[PDB]
Amino acid sequence: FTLTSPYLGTCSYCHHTVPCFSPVKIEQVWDEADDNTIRIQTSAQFGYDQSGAASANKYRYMSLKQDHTVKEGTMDDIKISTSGPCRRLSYKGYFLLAKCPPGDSVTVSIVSSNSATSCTLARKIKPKFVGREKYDLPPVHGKKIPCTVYDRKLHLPFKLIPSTCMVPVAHAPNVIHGFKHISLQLDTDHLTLLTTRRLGANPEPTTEWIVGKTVRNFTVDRDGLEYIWGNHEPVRVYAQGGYEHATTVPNVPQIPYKALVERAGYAPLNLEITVMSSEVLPSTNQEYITCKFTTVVPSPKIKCCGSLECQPAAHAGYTCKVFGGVYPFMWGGAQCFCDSENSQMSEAYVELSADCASDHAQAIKVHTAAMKVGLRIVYGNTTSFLDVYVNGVTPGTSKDLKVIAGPISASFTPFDHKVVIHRGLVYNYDFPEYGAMKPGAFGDIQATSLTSKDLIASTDIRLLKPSAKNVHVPYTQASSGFEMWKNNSGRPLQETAPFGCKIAVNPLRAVDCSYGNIPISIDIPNAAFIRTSDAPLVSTVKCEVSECTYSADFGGMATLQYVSDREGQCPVHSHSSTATLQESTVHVLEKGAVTVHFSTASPQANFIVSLCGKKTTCNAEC
Amino acid sequence: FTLTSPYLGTCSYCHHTVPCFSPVKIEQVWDEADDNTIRIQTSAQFGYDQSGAASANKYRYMSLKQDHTVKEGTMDDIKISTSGPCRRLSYKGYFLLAKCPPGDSVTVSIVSSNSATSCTLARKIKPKFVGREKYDLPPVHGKKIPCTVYDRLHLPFKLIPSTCMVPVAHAPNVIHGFKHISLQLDTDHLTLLTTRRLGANPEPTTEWIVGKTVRNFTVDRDGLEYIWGNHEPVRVYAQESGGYEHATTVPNVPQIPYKALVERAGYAPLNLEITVMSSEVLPSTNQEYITCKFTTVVPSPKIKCCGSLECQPAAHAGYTCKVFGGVYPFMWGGAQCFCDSENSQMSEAYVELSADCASDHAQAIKVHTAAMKVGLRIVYGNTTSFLDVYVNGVTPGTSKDLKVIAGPISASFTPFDHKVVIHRGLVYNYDFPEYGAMKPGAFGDIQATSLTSKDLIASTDIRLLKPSAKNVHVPYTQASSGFEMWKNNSGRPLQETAPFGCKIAVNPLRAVDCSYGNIPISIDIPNAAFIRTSDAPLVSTVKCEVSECTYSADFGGMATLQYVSDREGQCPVHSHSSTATLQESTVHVLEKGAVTVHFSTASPQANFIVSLCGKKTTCNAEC
Amino acid sequence: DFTLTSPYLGTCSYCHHTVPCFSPVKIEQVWDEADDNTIRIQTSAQFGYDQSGAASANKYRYMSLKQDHTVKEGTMDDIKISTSGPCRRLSYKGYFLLAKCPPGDSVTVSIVSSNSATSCTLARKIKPKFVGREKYDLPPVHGKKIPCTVYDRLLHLPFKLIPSTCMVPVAHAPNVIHGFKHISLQLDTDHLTLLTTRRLGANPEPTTEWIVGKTVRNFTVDRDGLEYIWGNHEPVRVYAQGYEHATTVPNVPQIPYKALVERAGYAPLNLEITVMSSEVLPSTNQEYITCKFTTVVPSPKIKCCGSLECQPAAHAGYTCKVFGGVYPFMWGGAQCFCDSENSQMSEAYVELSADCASDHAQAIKVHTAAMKVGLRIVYGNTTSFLDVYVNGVTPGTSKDLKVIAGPISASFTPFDHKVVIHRGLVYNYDFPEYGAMKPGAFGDIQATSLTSKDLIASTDIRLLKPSAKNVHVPYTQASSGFEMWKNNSGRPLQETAPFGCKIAVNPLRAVDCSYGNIPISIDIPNAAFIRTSDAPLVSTVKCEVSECTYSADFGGMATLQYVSDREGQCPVHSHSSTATLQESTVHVLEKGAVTVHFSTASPQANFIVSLCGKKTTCNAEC
Ligand SMILES: *[C@@H]1O[C@H](CO)[C@@H](O[C@@H]2O[C@H](CO)[C@@H](O[C@@H]3O[C@H](CO)[C@@H](O)[C@H](O[C@H]4O[C@H](CO)[C@@H](O)[C@H](O)[C@@H]4O)[C@@H]3O)[C@H](O)[C@H]2NC(C)=O)[C@H](O)[C@H]1NC(C)=O
Ligand SMILES: *[C@@H]1O[C@H](CO)[C@@H](O[C@@H]2O[C@H](CO)[C@@H](O[C@@H]3O[C@H](CO)[C@@H](O)[C@H](O[C@H]4O[C@H](CO)[C@@H](O)[C@H](O)[C@@H]4O)[C@@H]3O)[C@H](O)[C@H]2NC(C)=O)[C@H](O)[C@H]1NC(C)=O
Ligand SMILES: *[C@@H]1O[C@H](CO)[C@@H](O[C@@H]2O[C@H](CO)[C@@H](O[C@@H]3O[C@H](CO)[C@@H](O)[C@H](O[C@H]4O[C@H](CO)[C@@H](O)[C@H](O)[C@@H]4O)[C@@H]3O)[C@H](O)[C@H]2NC(C)=O)[C@H](O)[C@H]1NC(C)=O
Repeated sequence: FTLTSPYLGTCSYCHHTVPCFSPVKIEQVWDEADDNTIRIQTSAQFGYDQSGAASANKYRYMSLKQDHTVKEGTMDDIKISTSGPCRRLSYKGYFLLAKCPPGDSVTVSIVSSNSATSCTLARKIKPKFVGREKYDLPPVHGKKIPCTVYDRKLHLPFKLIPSTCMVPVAHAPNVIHGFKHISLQLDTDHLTLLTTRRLGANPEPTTEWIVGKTVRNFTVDRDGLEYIWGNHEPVRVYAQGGYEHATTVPNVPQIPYKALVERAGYAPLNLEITVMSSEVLPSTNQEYITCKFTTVVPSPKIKCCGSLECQPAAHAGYTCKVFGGVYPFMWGGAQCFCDSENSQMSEAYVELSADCASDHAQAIKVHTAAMKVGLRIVYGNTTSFLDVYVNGVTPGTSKDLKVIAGPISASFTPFDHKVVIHRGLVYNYDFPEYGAMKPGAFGDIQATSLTSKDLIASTDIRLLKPSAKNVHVPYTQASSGFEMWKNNSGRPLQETAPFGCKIAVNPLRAVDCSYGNIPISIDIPNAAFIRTSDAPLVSTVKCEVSECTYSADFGGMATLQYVSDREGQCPVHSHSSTATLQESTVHVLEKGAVTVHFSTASPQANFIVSLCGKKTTCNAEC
Repeated sequence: FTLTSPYLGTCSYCHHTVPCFSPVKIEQVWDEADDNTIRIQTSAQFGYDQSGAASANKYRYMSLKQDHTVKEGTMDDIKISTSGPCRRLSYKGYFLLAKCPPGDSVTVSIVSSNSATSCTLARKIKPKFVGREKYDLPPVHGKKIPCTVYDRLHLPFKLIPSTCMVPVAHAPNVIHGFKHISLQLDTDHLTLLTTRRLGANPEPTTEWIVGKTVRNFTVDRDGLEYIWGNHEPVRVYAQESGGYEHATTVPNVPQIPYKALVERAGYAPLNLEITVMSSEVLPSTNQEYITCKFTTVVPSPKIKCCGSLECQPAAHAGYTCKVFGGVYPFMWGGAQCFCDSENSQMSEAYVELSADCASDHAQAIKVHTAAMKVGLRIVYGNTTSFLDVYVNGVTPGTSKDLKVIAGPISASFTPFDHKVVIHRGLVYNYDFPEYGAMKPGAFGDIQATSLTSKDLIASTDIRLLKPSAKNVHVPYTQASSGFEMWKNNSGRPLQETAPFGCKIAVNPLRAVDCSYGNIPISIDIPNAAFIRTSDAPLVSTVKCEVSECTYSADFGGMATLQYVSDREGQCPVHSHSSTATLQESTVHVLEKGAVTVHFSTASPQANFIVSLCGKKTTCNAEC
Repeated sequence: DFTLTSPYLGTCSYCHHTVPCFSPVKIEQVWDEADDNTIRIQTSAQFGYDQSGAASANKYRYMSLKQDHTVKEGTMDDIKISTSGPCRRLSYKGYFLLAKCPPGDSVTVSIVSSNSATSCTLARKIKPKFVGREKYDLPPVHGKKIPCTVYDRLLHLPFKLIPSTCMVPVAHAPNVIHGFKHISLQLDTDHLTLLTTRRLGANPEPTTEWIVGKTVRNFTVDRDGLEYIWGNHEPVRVYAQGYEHATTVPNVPQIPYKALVERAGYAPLNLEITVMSSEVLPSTNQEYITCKFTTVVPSPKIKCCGSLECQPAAHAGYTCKVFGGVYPFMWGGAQCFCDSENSQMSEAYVELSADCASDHAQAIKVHTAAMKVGLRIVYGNTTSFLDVYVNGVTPGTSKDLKVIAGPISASFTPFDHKVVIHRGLVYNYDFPEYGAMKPGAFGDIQATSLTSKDLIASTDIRLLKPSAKNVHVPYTQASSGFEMWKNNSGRPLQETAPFGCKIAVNPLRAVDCSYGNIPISIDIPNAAFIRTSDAPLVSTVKCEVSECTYSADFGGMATLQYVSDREGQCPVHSHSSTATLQESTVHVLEKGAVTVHFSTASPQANFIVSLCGKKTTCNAEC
């Protein structure tokens, strides 16, 4: 049941372009959803009849006159419109919520029994589509995406919850790989965004929106390159104690490093290290929050026949101005007796939007990091895995294996000293220092958090001398530095990052970057080394290559003839980077024939392959 | 009467943005007319009451519930809308047909007694205007033009060709000058202005104009054609602003007569004027295929509860399948199956021709070198005859009394390329792909030797998608309609770009009235029309005087010939130098000794040898 | 009152079905001329009356669906207008409607009574109209009042076009930043605002642009300053920080000229002249009027079975054409008897628009002027003020002071030989001579005045052969040279004028220009001169400067020590333009200390200051 009733309010357009004094007065409106939905705040009550009752399909309002006659109608005859039809969804007493089309103004009206009152407001709605694909209607088809939308004194509206919206998915580009080449034959019914970046050091990121039919070649710098195409998923294409051991493993996810542990008298050791995962975790000093502010304008304090010298009332984005000789004796809006001895004090400030919480950003300094690594090492018959911070000190407390990953070979970061985080998205942005705010620009208003912890704003509010027909406090103001930065935020770092880094946000991090080499010291338990205790003596090895392909995954095929005393298990490895073997161990029999697969990227290569203790040389054309 | 009833169908937007399961479900829509009209295919029946009867103003539909209650209403309360009003025209049982405005989506709804159901579809309509003049409404005024439009298996409103009213633009105030044409233009709306030179190199030039501008164009001496907004195509030039076998060479240029003198020993010179009345350049046409807007058919997916479904190449149209595993769960979630990760759906779909492929298609066509006929009109003495003749050193124009053979043209030239497309009446030089070598979304995406679907082979980059498990719905992307795409990007027709002022024509593919090079011609004139020195008046002592003259006019020349003749007769007057030509070829010689003749030139101080009967002289003047 | 005429039926081209019909509510004309976004519609149906011509505030009447002359009636309740959206009427005037409509592609008037729906629609194009220099889609509740014209709401029977006041919005005051010969203009507008500028010097290099959202806009400041209008704000400008006597005063409003009258034996005289106001009044020969013409098309005179050789009927913009073989028999063409022996004469002409009077322009030659001046001269204890024409002759008949202002130093005018005046606005425009009209260009139609004093038009009307299904006379025509010039009139002279002139219009004039110097001869009444009759000798003056600021209003501060015999009153003045004194007289005491304020625009200046008879030199750094 209700404790308050529908009121009447001054409107500027009422079925006749002339300003009136009707119910259904529009006070505010919210256009913040990713969804194409709207929240309207009117002066009329819905859901109630004559009293504050429970009529699912009834509203009530003030009278055409002013007799305090709160007559009622059926929620059936209340319709919204902007520049076309509008279909409501929910009624919340004083509030409406609908999906409307263009967005030049908003008109709420009653079309009951011939009597037609309608207030309309001069607010501008814009076409909203969330995806990287332009749509005018959520597809029956397509993907589910993170978005926010409206549900279906203070807190009484339809709150802004995050949820899922259906974006369409674009018509997979017919791709054509070539010599360091990718033409991308594209054919979209609609406007799709096409992003790219190299996975090398210099990514030369490249965004564009495409429509209809074109082709789009891109170089492939040998390091490959990622391309997102219209809220598809981001495919990327390429160009086709114990013994302490010190190596240097290149920092590149998923690519195993084969090496040979050489110890006197002992038999060479199976060693493959795979940097399963890298993270670059930098230290984050959150500076402030920021969002769409709201401007509050309290009824002006007017003093009939005196001076009103306004006083600095320290808070939010406060501003006053003292205006003299305001209203003349008779009406002009008020009941003041003197003419040129009047004064009004215009005061107004800013707060956070009712929805600041659901859509804000995070000013954040970022100083140099640390980097963990998911190392997976295999030695002989056992494979183990430890995480390790990359500095000359902290050992990866793997129980059976003590590893320390030396200082990375080149300090590199995707981030700048200063960073903004919007949603899951981080941008390198030189946001102003807390308290050094410029208006209409990003960070126009600031706050250490959402709980309005000392919010300091600068929104260039400008109070205007009010004319004398009504008590209305006028003012201009700057634009919303947030919204303005939003419509002009770049393509995220997750899409521009200089090394194929996969920027992640809660911990700010650069997942799976690829650059430089990592020194690594491994303490292998003596308990897994075999000392010349392979009964087979091995002698007279030679190398023959059966087949070969140039620059493939594993197109190499070579065989090794020899003579061994008995049976055992040899570790095979190449002592020249011009080639690498697919396997690191081989079951040597007495037959004297060992087939091994390898990979290269040359026409006529020369590499020294090594069985157990012996070494040879191989050759072939690819 | 009807044998089938209104059904219910899943929609994606129903008065509340939420997808529903309502009647009035929109299944397809057609946006192909040149007219601004639309064909809609709904789930509800119109024209019938409770049963399949004859209610001119009644429809029926399924219920709000599902009781198979087929309740009825009045065709009065069914309204269409897209982004504004829409006015229907006809009801065809399941079908609607209206004219609608913008074209972002389509919404069919019932606004009866407070209960409001409405399905709406995410289709995009575009502003259609047929003419070369932009209009938003057919004028009360203006021209009638060829267009296609909807009438008012096969049950819809068919697509017939007919006539549409385009507006005609405000005649440009033209100003001729020295090799010059400024075109002062002033249009209320968007009009297309085309041009091309009539010479060898036409440098064609299209532009759409609005409001007020000027547009000069050179005039290369060969003149030039300009169409201006579905006006008719005026063009402007640069003047001020057996028997005896005779061998000449007539320039190939329509309507311009060739005066010559037959000189035979002892015989009296002969009246000879040849007018190439008409030329045609008829090249051999190998139609390759048809092409048009395809339609994609998606048959209900065959799902096998708890097994593998390895799909098989079912050879036809543009067929494609894909086998999707671990599709749906148990009971409700996905089609009444019982296993979870032991499921499989086969997504299959193909393409056909549009219901309207026939009314709007194109014709892939190779064009190898031609033959050219000519409408020759020859006059000799008192008789004028006319024969058609192929232009090769052989085939004689079987005119009964006159045997003509037109030698091989002086320069093989064609307006066409080895490969050509013909859309409506319009031909474009376009390198369409070979039959069976189709690229998708590009022209010729789908092919067919004819409209009777004679082995249609398509490539439309269809891509099947793994269906999610809340409904049995087979998803897929696809390429764009290579036809429509080529349509929105067909150039300006050849009829408007042709390099010699050719008037490209289509049913026989032909280049009417081109103008280039000279035509050798051998004429066998019947001896029976030659006069041998049998003009009694002896003619002697001719001289030439020019009274007036204008330079480069139609016939501004005026000269007189004094002489002395024995008696009366009829002389043939002709000029033995191309620097000038006479308007008349015969003259009634009297004894007076004074003959006035009109001539035309294009020089200041010309020198030409005029010839009466047998005598010859020289004339002079400044123009 | 009551009516004497009834609703008729007319051929329409679109009637609820795209097919042309023969319905009531036939739209005959429409008016789209207001600055307001309002429309005047002329239909075939009568409003305000029932069955007879009575007084039904809410009733209309019309012809029948059939043709029985049955003039049935409805309620003015069910008649609605639309163009491409809703339309709300305002007034009913018998045959006329008047509404505010949105886009403007066509116009549709219809009746939606009891299921029977007739609607005629017309192919006219309405355009978005906003009057201000600020783009708006709705008059603000806020903002300024501006001159505009609009249709009333209370031959001659329509809703007339009266000039009045329209509310334009006022833009968000630019945050301005002054610098070294510099003005950056930080701008932030919700909407499209016009930003004009011009230098106040000789060469103004005027610069218009429309801005939106947020930018910055620097402008040089040429030492002469410069005016900037910003979006129907007011146009701020910023700068760079008896005895006959013959002087030459610089022509510059409000800046006083201090001088010393030196006469033998007499004591120097207080002389300050302020050119309070200047006017440049040139001679105006109005040539013609011009405006939106209207084309009249009288029913064609057709002669059944004969030739109709049309005759030059001398008037307005007359044109005829004789068309032969028009209509076959009856319903072969227009009811007649012969087929190819028919002839129609198509005639049509132009008039002035019903509203030509409220919105026209004025072709006007302008030959060289005269210039008056508001001179305010002060001599000793008395200050007087005379106006004076600036030529070597006419004396300013001030009673006690005879002044003659010599011929100005440089003949300069803001205007060209030929000028157009639209509203209050004058543009330099080479309009064609009377009778030398080109069509669609400005001055397409002409008239010595509004009373249609011999109006001569050239509107390229082109008659077309009418097709034979109806008697309808077709024709093309050129565009409205007026309207065309309107949409393409430049920025007014009031905004481009080369010397900071304030162009004014009724008398055509150039208010308060600033250029060159004015010679002036003054006849000062001997009766105000003091001859060495001040009791003090003055001797030994020196100059000391206390403080100084460079290029300020009056930042200079100097003191003068000396020795005087007695008390008196000295005239202080600077004998070098490098500096000027704020005061011209000083009360000399015996103390020997005189403090004076001065102004300069230099770092280390050198000027010769002069007391009574003595002279010195001053110095300081600023
Ligand atoms: C983007 O890169 C793509 C992928 O390479 C590229 O596609 C290919 O371009 C080449 C350039 O012609 C084409 O190769 C041709 O094969 C066709 C027949 O299909 C021919 O017409 C060509 O012959 C010419 O080119 C030869 C090599 O220069 C010459 O030696 C010869 O004399 C001819 O001039 C040629 O062999 C290939 O067809 C395309 N593939 C397609 C259809 O995309 C594409 O060109 C690049 N696109 C852009 C916009 O950069
Ligand atoms: C294209 O279309 C037309 C066709 O020519 C053309 O119209 C006229 O062209 C000429 C040249 O542009 C213009 O003639 C001029 O008229 C003025 C003013 O009345 C003259 O006195 C001009 O100057 C003469 O003397 C001057 C100094 O000696 C020289 O400037 C000049 O060489 C002359 O000797 C001059 O003769 C005429 O203005 C237009 N008239 C129109 C527009 O109807 C038009 O200008 C061409 N425009 C384009 C877009 O090419
Ligand atoms: C329009 O003109 C305005 C007014 O000149 C101009 O204003 C800009 O103001 C900003 C903010 O002050 C200037 O940005 C910098 O501000 C700092 C400290 O606040 C300066 O001292 C900067 O220069 C430093 O760095 C430069 C490289 O080391 C050196 O040039 C300098 O010696 C300093 O080390 C700098 O001024 C900005 O420079 C001015 N702009 C100037 C002066 O041109 C505004 O930029 C102008 N806008 C446009 C669009 O032209």
